[PDB]
Amino acid sequence: VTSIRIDGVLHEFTTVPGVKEDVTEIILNLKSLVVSSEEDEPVTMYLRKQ
Amino acid sequence: VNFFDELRIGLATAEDIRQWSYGEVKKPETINYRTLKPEKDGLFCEKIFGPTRDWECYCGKYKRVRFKGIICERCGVEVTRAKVRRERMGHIELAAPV
Amino acid sequence: SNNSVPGAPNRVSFAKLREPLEVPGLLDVQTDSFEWLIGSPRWRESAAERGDVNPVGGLEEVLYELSPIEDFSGSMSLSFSDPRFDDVKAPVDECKDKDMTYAAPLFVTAEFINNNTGEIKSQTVFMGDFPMMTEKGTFIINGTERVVVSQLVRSPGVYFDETIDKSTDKTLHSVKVIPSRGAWLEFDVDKRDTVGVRIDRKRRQPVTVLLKALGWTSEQIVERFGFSEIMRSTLEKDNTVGTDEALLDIYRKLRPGEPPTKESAQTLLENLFFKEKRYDLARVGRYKVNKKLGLHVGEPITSSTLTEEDVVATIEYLVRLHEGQTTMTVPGGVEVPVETDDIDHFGNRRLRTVGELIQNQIRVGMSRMERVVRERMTTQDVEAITPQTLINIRPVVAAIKEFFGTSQLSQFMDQNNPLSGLTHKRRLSALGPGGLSRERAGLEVRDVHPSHYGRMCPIETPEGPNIGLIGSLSVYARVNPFGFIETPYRKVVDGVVSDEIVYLTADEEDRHVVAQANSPIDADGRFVEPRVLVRRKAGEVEYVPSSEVDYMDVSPRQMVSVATAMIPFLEHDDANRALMGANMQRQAVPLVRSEAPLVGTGMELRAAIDAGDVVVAEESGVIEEVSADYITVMHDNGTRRTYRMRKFARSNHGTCANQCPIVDAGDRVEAGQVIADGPCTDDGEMALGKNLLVAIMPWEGHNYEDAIILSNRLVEEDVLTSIHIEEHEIDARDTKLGAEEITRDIPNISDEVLADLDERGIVRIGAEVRDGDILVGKVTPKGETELTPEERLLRAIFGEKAREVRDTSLKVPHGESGKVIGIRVFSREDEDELPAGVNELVRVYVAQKRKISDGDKLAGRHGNKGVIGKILPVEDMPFLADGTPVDIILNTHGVPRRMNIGQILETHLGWCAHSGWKVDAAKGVPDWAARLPDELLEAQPNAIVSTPVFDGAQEAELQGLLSCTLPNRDGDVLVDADGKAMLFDGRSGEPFPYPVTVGYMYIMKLHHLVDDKIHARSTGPYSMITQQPLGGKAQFGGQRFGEMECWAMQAYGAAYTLQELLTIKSDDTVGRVKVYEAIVKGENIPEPGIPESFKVLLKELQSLCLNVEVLSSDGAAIELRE
Amino acid sequence: VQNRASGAEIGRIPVDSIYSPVLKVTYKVDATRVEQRTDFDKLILDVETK
Amino acid sequence: VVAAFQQSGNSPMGMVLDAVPVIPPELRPMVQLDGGRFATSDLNDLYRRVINRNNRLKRLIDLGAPEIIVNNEKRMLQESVDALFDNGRRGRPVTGPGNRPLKSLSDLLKGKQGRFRQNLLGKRVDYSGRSVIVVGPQLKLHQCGL
Ligand SMILES: [Zn+2]
Repeated sequence: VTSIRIDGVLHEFTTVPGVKEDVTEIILNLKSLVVSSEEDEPVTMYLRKQ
Repeated sequence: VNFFDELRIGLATAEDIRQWSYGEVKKPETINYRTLKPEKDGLFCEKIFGPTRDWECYCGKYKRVRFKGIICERCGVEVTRAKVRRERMGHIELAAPV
Repeated sequence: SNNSVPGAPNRVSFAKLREPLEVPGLLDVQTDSFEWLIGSPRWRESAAERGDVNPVGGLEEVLYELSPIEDFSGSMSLSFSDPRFDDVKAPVDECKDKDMTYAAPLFVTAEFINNNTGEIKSQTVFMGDFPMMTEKGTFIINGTERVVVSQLVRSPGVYFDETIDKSTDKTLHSVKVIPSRGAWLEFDVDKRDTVGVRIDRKRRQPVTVLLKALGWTSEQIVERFGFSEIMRSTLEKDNTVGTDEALLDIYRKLRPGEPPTKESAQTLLENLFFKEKRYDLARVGRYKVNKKLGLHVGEPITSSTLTEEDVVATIEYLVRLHEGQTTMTVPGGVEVPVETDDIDHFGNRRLRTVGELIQNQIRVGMSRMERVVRERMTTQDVEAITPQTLINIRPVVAAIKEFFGTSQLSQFMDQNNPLSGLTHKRRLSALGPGGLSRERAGLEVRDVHPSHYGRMCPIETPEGPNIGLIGSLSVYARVNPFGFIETPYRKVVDGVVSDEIVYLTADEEDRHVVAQANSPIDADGRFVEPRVLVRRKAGEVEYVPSSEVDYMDVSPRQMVSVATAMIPFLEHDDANRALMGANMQRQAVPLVRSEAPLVGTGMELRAAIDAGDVVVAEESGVIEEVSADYITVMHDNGTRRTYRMRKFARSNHGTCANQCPIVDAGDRVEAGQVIADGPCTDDGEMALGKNLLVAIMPWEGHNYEDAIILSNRLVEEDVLTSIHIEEHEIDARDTKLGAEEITRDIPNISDEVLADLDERGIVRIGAEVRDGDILVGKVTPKGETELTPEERLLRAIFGEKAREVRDTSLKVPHGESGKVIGIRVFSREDEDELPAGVNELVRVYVAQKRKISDGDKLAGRHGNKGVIGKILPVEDMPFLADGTPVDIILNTHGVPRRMNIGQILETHLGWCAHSGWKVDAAKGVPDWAARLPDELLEAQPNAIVSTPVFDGAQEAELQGLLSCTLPNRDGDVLVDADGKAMLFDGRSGEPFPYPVTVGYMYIMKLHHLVDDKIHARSTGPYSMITQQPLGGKAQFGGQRFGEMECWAMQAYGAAYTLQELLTIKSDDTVGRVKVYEAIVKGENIPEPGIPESFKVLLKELQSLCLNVEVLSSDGAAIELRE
Repeated sequence: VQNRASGAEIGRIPVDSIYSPVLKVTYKVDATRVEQRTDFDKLILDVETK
Repeated sequence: VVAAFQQSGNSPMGMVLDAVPVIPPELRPMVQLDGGRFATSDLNDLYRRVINRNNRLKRLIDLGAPEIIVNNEKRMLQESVDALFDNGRRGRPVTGPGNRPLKSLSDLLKGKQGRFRQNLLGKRVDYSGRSVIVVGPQLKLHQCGL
């Protein structure tokens, strides 16, 4: 990963309602994600839950 | 710095002091309370020491850099750099020798 | 087991079972003092439990002392009593946010009495807003958290100094009676064996003068001093006998030039020496004098000044001591020892806490108010006066407002981490108002006195010039009501140890015998060895049979501060390095995600839970809704509570104060259990740094002389990244030419610069900034002409505006960067309180996530500081046989010199903790496992352990542990019996010829970061007064060129360089522009001009009428006009 | 921070990246050193990835 | 003294003044703060004190004043100028509110805070920088990192 966008937020140093962990820990956890790709262009993925 | 191979000190006479200064000071007040500007013939008078703002006079006739070294007629100030306010001096004519 | 805090992680510990009592409330020093000041009912019931009687608070004390108020006539009388407080105005959080103090109103019922009329009038009076200490012991003033530190002051009383004559070599004894307030009065003895008295630092006249001024006769004086002939020889040289003679002589001596009278000298002497109006000791003074002279031990404290019996007793004491008497009993008293009084003995140094300081300020304020009321009492008529017109609360409020705002004992709280605040609250300072200055202090008032054991920690102290003056209170010390410092002790009757705990002061510890706590004891409660080690008076320590030991200490850690109690293996380190080790935990930096240390000392749990920065559940219940902003818990009875948690709030030193929950929904919790850890805390334990795999070996010169090599893994996994938040403040005031206004239309600035602002004129939240970028747009009118009030009022009626502006916006200072996270806007028209003269005030917060790099400073716990030298790639670091590269490489030439050998021990233990151990129990427990508690026989991998100071892990136990460690996942043991391992060089490939020491170590990150030190300047702003470049870093300034560099440059024979560094770079107003143009165009650098300093000197000289001119070489005159 | 210079929308949060998949690598050498022309080294290389 | 006076060449008239010079304004700044209080140098106070009495004497000479009062005012003017050149040289020094000893002209040179020392030894220069040092062992003896 190289960049993320979160709806309803503007910068990292803050939180979002309804989540036990603020944005900093979300980034910290997402860092150790393991993803394999072969396209030579910046590809995009989505993640939503309720 | 140049060639000041000597530097001599000496007593200054009244004629020398009258030669140095660029006008006498007659008003004891320092600066106008409300106008926030110095008063003429006062301790910060622009006629003696010089212009508070670069290339201007009190009335503002010659406000432009085009002129240099000339003195306005209505207010009688010399249009040069504001730096000269760090150089020119006044003097006081005593009425009884001290 | 031993843990008292519910739910805390288990931490197996090496110890001998010790539990007479647990560590007291660590903040009672700052709390109970104020509680006594306001007289809260909790203090009252605590005093009733303690056994004392007549509960009176500080305010009640000062008010009863002040009452009553009368004029000279005595016709009218006034009095105050019964002060009361109310509920606070607002909670703490909005007090921080709205920049309003935390105060509560103060009321007093006041009554005025007139005797002639016989009438009284009583009503309630408001007397200002008294500041109130929060739950954590820190006052709040104007939105900043301030703390008041205790003070150490010489106790009022009588001191018996001894001196030895230079020639006659006789033992003279002088006395001094230092009062709380009044005039000095003391007795002197000279080599002539004459006894004299000095009053108010006057000359010497015999004490016979005082004895006769008392009205006594010669026969009575003979009878009182019939055992001493020195007193008789002194009275022989008397001038005259007669009470009037003594009175008149004293009156003439004290006040020359004044009329003599029979009836006058008596009045003024009584006023000066026995009247509460002018001369007065304190409660402590009377207590000390009663203790010393042993008169009326059971007498309750009624008076607070001298008595004739006191002077007679001290005269007898002096004369007995001068002739070497041993034991003395004043008639009607009890037998007390006779000895000189040590100046710095801790039985004579008194700790005035916050309560006494605030009371002193209150007394001064009400003294001023009483002066005012006495002046205005006579002026106005009797029948048309009410107390409302008599009392002006101005001086009292002014005093209590000024003391907090200016006095050198109201300091900003240090909020680097919880430990910093906790240690700052308990500090004892010997400086400050009313005390000795920095230059008054000598070498006698700095070194440790033997009576500090258990009261003031002897290891913790600033290493700068304030060394010795500033100390820290010990762990178990508590303060007695008078101001002395008590310590606990155990009661030992006859070789039997009881669990009763008795608190003792300095003198009682002096008069008894005490033993160490680590002396072996039997489980039944008896000593084993006949001869035990015992400390006695004057610091002597010796062996003594067990049949007479009075008291035994409580715990081995009785003498250490809180800060030094968190250093493992403290007894293995030198005192000098332990000081630096204790003075660096107060400088750590909270990281993004913290980790608990592998080897702690158990004190950190209590330290964190009493620091107050971790939210602790008040009443038991279960968790209903848990969210990152708040936690909701329902009590047992059904009531609900919601705790809010501060997120990304600025601390005082720029770090971040963040809190996160640890509990989850549906989790039963018990009252007192931590639920939301603050900063520098993991699972409710004080965590300040990380656990790094370290190796001890020199390495190709990158860690020469206290450097440290780090692996790039730390930068990768952000193991050591922190967060720093700066604040910027702008404010628009009302000028006399109009009014400044926050606007988006800056004069003649291209829109690309003004892209990131909104319509209001404030940077949008979340836009990254850089130096030289506009944060808040502001415009100030240009001084073309003063606006007449007529036109200004005409345009203000219709609310008009004109176009006369110049830009004075706010830009990011040279060096800063980051992202804007919060904007606070205050306006006067929105009913918000502001300082006078301003309208809008804007605070913008910029946050930046720093990393680790070169120049940053690291440190272990044992004072082995260092700087980062190189951050190697991950594959360059030496790796173990398994293949895990080490995280950091130390140097070994620095251990034996400093003698901080303790770290080595810790390192070994760290590995034993990391991989876990399993001691073999076959054929019973080994010899070295005999004393080891069974909790530590087996341990899982990375299981934490403890090691209390002056106790805990022994060398044999550690050696045994190192040989019984578990293999890794591949059935291999990486380290050997000695503790070393076989590394592989990763840069070349060949294994190292010899094994190397490797282990785990707890490493912090000090707050001396490089990015706030690096700084450069080629040409920027110049000062407008001196024509020299500005100073500091935020002003884009240049570097000072001190005179020592001038000498060093003259030494080389360098001339052109010195002249250039002094002329065209600094203050040649014409030369600098010329040199810039020449450089940017490529021509030769022109010759230097002449500095402005010289022209200033010439003008100053000519203004004194001294014709100074500069001649040429031949003699022709020159002028420097242009 | 090598990705923040793009000057994209205010919502994008730059995030670090660890492109390397390899987790741990080590080796051993078995030396046949009996004094003859029969001296050789056998290299055993152990690799683990993500 | 007398041989020096004769040989050097100097009119002793320098010992008596009839025209007291006035230092430029920039060396006696008068700065208005945002708090409404005018940071005022003491030199302005001394100059004002002299000029008041000089003008009063000028007014009293042409009104035919009696001898005693003009003598008193001449004495006062002399004392005022003496305070101007060097405060505290005689008797009770002139002091402002708060018992502050005023800074005279001679206090611009005399003392450690004078011009001859304080501003002449020590300067702030351009083209400079500052940073933390760190040991680097791959350099030759005449190189430094930057
Ligand atoms: Zn003009």
